[PDB]
Amino acid sequence: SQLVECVPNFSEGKNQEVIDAISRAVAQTPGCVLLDVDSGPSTNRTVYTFVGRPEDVVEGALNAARAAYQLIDMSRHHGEHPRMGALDVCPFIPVRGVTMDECVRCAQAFGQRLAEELGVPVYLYGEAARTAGRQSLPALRAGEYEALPEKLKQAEWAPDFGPSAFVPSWGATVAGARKFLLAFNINLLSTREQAHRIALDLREQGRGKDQPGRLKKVQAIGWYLDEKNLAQVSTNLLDFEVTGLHTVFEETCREAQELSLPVVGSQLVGLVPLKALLDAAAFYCEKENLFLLQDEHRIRLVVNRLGLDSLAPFKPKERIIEYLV
Amino acid sequence: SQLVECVPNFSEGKNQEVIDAISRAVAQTPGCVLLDVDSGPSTNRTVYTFVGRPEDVVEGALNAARAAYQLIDMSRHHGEHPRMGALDVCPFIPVRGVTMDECVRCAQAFGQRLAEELGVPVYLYGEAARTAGRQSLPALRAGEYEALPEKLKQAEWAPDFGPSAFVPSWGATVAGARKFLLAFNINLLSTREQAHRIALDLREQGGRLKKVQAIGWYLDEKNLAQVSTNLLDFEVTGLHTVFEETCREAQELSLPVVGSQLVGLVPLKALLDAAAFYCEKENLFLLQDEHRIRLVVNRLGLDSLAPFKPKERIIEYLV
Ligand SMILES: Nc1nc(=O)c2c([nH]1)NC[C@@H](CNc1ccc(C(=O)N[C@@H](CCC(=O)O)C(=O)O)cc1)N2C=O
Ligand SMILES: Nc1nc(=O)c2c([nH]1)NC[C@@H](CNc1ccc(C(=O)N[C@@H](CCC(=O)O)C(=O)O)cc1)N2C=O
Repeated sequence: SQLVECVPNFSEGKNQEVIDAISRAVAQTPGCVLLDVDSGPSTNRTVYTFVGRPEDVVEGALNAARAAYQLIDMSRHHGEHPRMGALDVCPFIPVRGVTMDECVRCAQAFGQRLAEELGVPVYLYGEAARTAGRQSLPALRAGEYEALPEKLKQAEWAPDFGPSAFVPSWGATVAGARKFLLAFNINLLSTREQAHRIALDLREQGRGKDQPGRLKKVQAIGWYLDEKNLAQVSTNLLDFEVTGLHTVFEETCREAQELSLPVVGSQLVGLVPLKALLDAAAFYCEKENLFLLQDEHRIRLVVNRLGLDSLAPFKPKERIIEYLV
Repeated sequence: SQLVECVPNFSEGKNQEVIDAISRAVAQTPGCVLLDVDSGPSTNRTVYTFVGRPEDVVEGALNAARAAYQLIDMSRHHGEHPRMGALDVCPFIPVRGVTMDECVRCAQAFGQRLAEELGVPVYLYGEAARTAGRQSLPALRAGEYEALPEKLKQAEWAPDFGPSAFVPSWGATVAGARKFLLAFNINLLSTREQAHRIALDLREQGGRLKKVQAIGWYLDEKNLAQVSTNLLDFEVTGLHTVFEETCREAQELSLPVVGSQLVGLVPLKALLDAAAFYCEKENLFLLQDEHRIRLVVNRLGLDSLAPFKPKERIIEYLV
């Protein structure tokens, strides 16, 4: 039984009617099981996480996109999270009995069909990228929605699928394939400027080719959320096996400490693979010379050390993918 | 108007119908406003926190006791928290426009009416104690429900109010007056014995912490142990100190602390004092009270077992 995870992000995190309509589009698609919907009002973005056979998740992603096309007007969208499209990024991840190559095929099929139906520009990223410059989502997203009109007039920005036209209500969509990614935000009582400084010091790309960051396979930016009245170092762990949750958290804490800024827990966006939490547990057990044999205790430990309950209760059975599937 | 806080503990933490019946008894009493109900299945105990005018809270506590008398059978009760009565302890605390002396009078009034109306033995503790030996609840509760039959036969244990008879379904009740007390539990991934050993080294009665009582137990529903403490005077020994000391003792045994839990309500200053501790330790500067509270909730891990909502847990935010 082949299983692929699809984690599309949409530029709407305030209007519950719109959020729910997109949820129904996914959940009502044959073969698709919606596992999570995580929306934020200040970030003004929602990530949907669902699974199913390769061909089924492609159909689910398209049904979601079609609903979004009617309900989201990018010309009026603003939020803390970077974005350039109503359906900003649509990734396909291999979960079981599926190769990364097939997921790339799913991304290509999805992208082609999305572009054809809506007449919008679509870019391929990650393992589906046609060129090294399009591998990175932040690179493709540079300048955001506001920069599209100018970018679309340049040959180098010719989309992988669709016309090089600026469609006000939609913008541009990025589609691709990749391994599991962890969207992890670290809370700090600081200014957005201080949080961003830390983000730039830690993210692999740093401040530029001549100014690399400290952590490999980590993307990050800093912001402030009116909703929670606090700043966050928002990160993406592209390969937790290379750089895990504990490492990103501990390094952020260190940098914050150097500036006399306090870290106050964290927030996982969407779902997380069990191993990412167990890897972190192993780290703290070694650092603290602990001895635990139960996974529930390992998880309880990590949840407390990273402060994953800070903004809302962290329920393992609802957040760990292996516990949901 | 005058305001007194009453925080009675009842020996029932599993049967929701019984817990709710007692909540209704309090909430339906004129002048009483129920602010919190905290029930635990392992401790098999529920703490009710309510406020109202002096006489009103006495009536509320009595209505709660009458409901409990018909719904709780102590001959079948067992739990992690020490206990000797269906309504185990009933404290009265001054909140607004009331002196400790008046609260002592409320404790005495409640104690006598309870004893004579239900026909049960009642002891006075805290500021209402009739003798120095009864100021301490742990001393009066020594031996628990199981020791009552024998204790009641001794002149030394004659109740302050009521008959000296052993009432199987009820046991005995302790009533008194005191300043705000903080019920604070620290979570440990350890055995019950290890948690209790730490409790013994930390409690003043031994210990290292002045004005702190402590015992160790296990929460089967959460699969973790807790060093359960009572901060009798947070101005002397605060939340930060109790937490940090427990952490230190646990580290000595390679046992990890995983947050904590406050039972009931807490005065704003107790949280702000703790915030100041971490700000000193970490060289921080935080202008906002919201941030100072957020800092302590994270440092102490107060959201470990359930969300800690300041507006629903801080006295000054509820008054
Ligand atoms: N109450 C609340 N407030 C928030 O601000 C908030 C939450 N909830 N929920 C989750 C999230 C809002 N939603 C999202 C959705 C996705 C990403 C995200 O990082 N997506 C990556 C995906 C990369 C990929 O798939 O390759 C991105 O870079 O686009 C950020 C925020 N969030 C707080 O963030
Ligand atoms: N699900 C859950 N599980 C729990 O075990 C838990 C909660 N919730 N809530 C309630 C509480 C269990 N009950 C209690 C009851 C009282 C004290 C307590 O320290 N009371 C003092 C009062 C002193 C006085 O008023 O003078 C006492 O010594 O009687 C501790 C835990 N608790 C927590 O793990």
